[PDB]
Amino acid sequence: PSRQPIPSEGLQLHLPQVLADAVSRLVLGKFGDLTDNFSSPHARRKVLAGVVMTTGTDVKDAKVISVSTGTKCINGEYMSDRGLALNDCHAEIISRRSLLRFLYTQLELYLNNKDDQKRSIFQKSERGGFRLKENVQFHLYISTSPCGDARIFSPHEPILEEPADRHPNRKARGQLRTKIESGQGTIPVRSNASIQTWDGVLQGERLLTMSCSDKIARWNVVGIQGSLLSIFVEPIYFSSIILGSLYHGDHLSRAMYQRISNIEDLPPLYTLNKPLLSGISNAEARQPGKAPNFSVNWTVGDSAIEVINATTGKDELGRASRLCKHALYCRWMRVHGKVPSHLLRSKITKPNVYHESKLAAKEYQAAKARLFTAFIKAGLGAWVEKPTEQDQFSLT
Amino acid sequence: TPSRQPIPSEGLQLHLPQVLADAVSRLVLGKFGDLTDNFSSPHARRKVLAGVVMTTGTDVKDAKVISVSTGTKCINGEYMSDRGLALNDCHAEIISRRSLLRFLYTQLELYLNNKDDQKRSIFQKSERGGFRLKENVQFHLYISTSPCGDARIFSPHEPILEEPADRHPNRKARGQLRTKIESGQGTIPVRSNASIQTWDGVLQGERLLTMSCSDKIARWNVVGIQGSLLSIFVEPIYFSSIILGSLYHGDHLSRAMYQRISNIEDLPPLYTLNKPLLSGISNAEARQPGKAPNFSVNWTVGDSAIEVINATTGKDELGRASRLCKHALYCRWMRVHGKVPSHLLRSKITKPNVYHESKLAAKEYQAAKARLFTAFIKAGLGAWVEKPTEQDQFSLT
RNA sequence: UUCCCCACAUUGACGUUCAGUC
RNA sequence: GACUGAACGACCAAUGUGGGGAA
Ligand SMILES: O=P(O)(O)O[C@H]1[C@H](OP(=O)(O)O)[C@@H](OP(=O)(O)O)[C@H](OP(=O)(O)O)[C@@H](OP(=O)(O)O)[C@H]1OP(=O)(O)O
Ligand SMILES: O=P(O)(O)O[C@H]1[C@H](OP(=O)(O)O)[C@@H](OP(=O)(O)O)[C@H](OP(=O)(O)O)[C@@H](OP(=O)(O)O)[C@H]1OP(=O)(O)O
Ligand SMILES: [Zn+2]
Ligand SMILES: [Zn+2]
Repeated sequence: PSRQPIPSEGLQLHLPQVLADAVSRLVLGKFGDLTDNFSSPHARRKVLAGVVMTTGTDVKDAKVISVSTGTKCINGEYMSDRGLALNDCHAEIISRRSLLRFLYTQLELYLNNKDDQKRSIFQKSERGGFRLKENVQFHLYISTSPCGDARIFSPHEPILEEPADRHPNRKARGQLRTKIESGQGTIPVRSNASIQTWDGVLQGERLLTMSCSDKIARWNVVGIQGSLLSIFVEPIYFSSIILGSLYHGDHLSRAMYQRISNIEDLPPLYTLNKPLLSGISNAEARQPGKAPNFSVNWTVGDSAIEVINATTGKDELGRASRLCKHALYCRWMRVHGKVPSHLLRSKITKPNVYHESKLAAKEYQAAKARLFTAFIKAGLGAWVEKPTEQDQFSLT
Repeated sequence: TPSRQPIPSEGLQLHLPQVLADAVSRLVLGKFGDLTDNFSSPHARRKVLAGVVMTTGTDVKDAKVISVSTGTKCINGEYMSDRGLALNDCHAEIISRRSLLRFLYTQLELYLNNKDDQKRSIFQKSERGGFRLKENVQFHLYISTSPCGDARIFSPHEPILEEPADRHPNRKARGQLRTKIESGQGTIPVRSNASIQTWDGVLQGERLLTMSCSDKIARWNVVGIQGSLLSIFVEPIYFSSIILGSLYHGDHLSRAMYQRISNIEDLPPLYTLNKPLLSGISNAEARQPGKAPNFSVNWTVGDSAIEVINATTGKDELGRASRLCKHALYCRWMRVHGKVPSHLLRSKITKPNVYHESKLAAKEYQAAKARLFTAFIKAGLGAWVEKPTEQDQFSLT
């Protein structure tokens, strides 16, 4: 029972397993195109992730939106106060950032001219700002379970038709967990209950990053688009989360939403999203060898992939990623300049430092707070954020 | 690399910057080694190491390690002492200064002991009243990493591009005052909408705010390292040098140690904005991420062993007061006051009963302090945070 | 079921040795 | 020097399992 697909909503649009297999084959295949049939220098990977867009039932209308690899987070010495480094390079995190690039591209496409508006996935909303066209869905693929609550118990593959977790009620279950710098495992936040400081980390206090389980759960409440895009667009959710290996429905469902089913008072258009969960027909084999210190990314449209040093958050020549805070802020700023002010979902005007700009997304910020309270009241710990200095920068 | 180069002193340049730096770093680490059975001890475990070195002449081998300390943590608010028996801040550099205070009290006892010891003492009678250092004696601070607070707020693997000379096309402010946030070896900015701390409030569980080391060291670079109480016997004393084992950036460090309050005005006689030598060392320590020891170690020259304090409680593992707490220092001070004839006092306290009143007798020190606070406010850098007054209402015996 | 103790395992950094590539 | 692999050692603070116990 445990190695079984957990279906989505109350009216079924795709066959669960056909969709699962499809997005798996497509992400894996596109990675193949990008790496000269896995022969490339950076074709080496431990964890692969990607996003697939569907526009209709025609399962051959699927598009690979983004592809990524990576299993590491930035080293503490390398945090950037100018927002030029990538803090978390676990593949699925990277694949969502690549999807952000795609969304900015689509909005820009809409605003470009009238003949392009038909081709863009967005349309004007009656409520102000933009919304996805009626048929458009995104699906997340990870070649393995996201670290934290979905993966920490049962690191192995289930013997199939094996009942769920024998110890479903431990205090440990559902607990928020952090990747800890220079240590393995993912650890409860309740043990590290103080806030992180810039000068604390720089000195040697271990930098904590929220686990991928926790981050995806968050996506299943505030959306995948993030604060900045939420000023233009309505919340966007993944319709499916597909795992190429290590799929445990009990653990995955608990981790992705069920543990915070006590969430209340979400602002309009926000909700606790319960996407299709599924493993695939033929689970991926363990990728042999040492895990690469690099992390690869690609967004549809791009000529090349980009290779980032996960340790440093930058590329081999020390240049900023096209996925860093600063690049995203630049994209956001250009769109912001091209969007008529009667078309903003939030028209509160703030100074042009990153953190202030995110705060302009009042409703998103409120959803985020509902989320945190959900985890706390469910006894699952307080969210751990980056030191506040992280986001105080402007575009020079 | 412009960033990794020494900032020469505005004081007396007696030694060359890099030989001096290498010297005190090597001496403090070596003495810590002596004190910990060659680093094999349990109390050799540390995150930040600090110490003070004294020099007496041009010959850089006349240097003596005055004090050594470790620690990166501060008292938990719930555990404060109303009789002053607990150490509020056990960050290494804070501790090193307090240890140096013990040394100074010893040196006054030395001068006053008899006439033949006066030649051996670092002090001499001052023409202006009270005591002053001999003509050549300097103190140098060593911290194995840049002090928390403003000195550490930067990306060490990114180039410096902080302030242009023409007015920020955006806006100020580098250099904001910062507080140690309880249960942390870290620091956050002081709120502009600043509420003051209360004793029965903090004791209940509310935030204890302790000023960052960057801010305290700046304060030492204006009011001196001796504090209010000693300034009653002695003239203000300053660090001639600040040497860093890591995270050394001349720009940021020069800002934090003095440059950010260069607008200070009306200081009393003998006080000044001290701009000591700033320097990194030749082989810098690497960042060791990992758990921080919960204890803080201290030693002052003359002492047999080190003393080990629980930083959370401010006392040692068996709950005894430190030799560095308010009450201990007040004890030493009172002894000196008893050995000192009253015509030899720099300021006039007559019947010293409670700690705070005794600190207030240091009129000039207090005025310097006020100028400092004002310097920070008018520079747009926030208001200083003081402890509630109940902290200092205690007496001896 | 849950927790305790004990023991055995599992899951990002460090060092050493060896071989490559620019 | 940077990057990169294979073998070996020693950490990391969580999690699993077992025997023994408790509510
Ligand atoms: O999950 P990641 O892709 O690593 O990035 C997120 C993202 O930051 P950026 O998009 O600015 O890089 C979140 O931003 P939102 O779009 O959700 O607002 C931010 O959350 P806050 O804005 O609430 O800080 C969060 O940072 P935090 O650690 O504070 O949650 C941070 O993740 P990392 O800091 O772990 O990269
Ligand atoms: O070594 P520190 O931890 O920085 O101690 C100082 C020191 O107090 P003690 O010498 O009594 O330990 C200051 O006293 P002065 O010697 O400069 O007088 C005092 O400042 P005031 O007594 O002038 O107020 C200040 O306390 P505050 O919090 O009020 O600044 C306090 O720092 P901590 O409170 O951080 O220990
Ligand atoms: Zn992960
Ligand atoms: Zn400090």
